[PDB]
Amino acid sequence: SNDDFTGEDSLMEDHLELREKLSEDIDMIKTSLKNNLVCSTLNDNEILTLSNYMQFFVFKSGNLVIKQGEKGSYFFIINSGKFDVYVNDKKVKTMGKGSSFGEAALIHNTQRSATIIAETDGTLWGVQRSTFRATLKQ
Ligand SMILES: Nc1nc2c(ncn2[C@@H]2O[C@@H]3COP(=O)(O)O[C@H]3[C@H]2O)c(=O)[nH]1
Repeated sequence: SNDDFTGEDSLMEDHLELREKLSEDIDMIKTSLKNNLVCSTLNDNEILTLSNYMQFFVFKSGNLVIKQGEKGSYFFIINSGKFDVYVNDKKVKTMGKGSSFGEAALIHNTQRSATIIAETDGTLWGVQRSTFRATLKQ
């Protein structure tokens, strides 16, 4: 019970903003999914399904998105802003709009392998693990 509201589902819920997707949002989600090295083999219907279940998440500078060693619950596409990747406390890259992340824990069914921080204010499209894994499990 002490652990019920710790974890990605609780954290991301706190960053959710209800939003109608605009044409440019749909377009960018589709191109970004064609660009993830796990989703590059998805067909257009699989992409459309993922896109339908994407939600909008808003972050301020220095907010944590993913923490290395935790259970993963989401796959993300960067919509705006800059997100840094840290592997064992060393920053390995900075990602911007169109990049995606969070697939590895979900595919391998393992802990998050890096920490991702909003370096600037930024926004993400995120889909829950259930939909993501189901789309790949075929
Ligand atoms: N481990 C690792 N993850 C990275 C790297 N660059 C981007 N990532 C992403 O950071 C994510 C952290 O959560 P996941 O392990 O689910 O998936 C990881 C990748 O999508 C990298 O160089 N190493």
